[PDB]
Amino acid sequence: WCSTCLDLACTGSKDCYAPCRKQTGCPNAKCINKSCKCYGC
Repeated sequence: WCSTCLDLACTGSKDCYAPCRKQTGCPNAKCINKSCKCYGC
């Protein structure tokens, strides 16, 4: 899990890549719904 994750509402998909990696294991995400949603992992 990423600790540096509060609300990255389109702070940058490439920015959320790291959090998403640290969250799911897969650094593939996009900011939608006002959140960086991961494509699953």
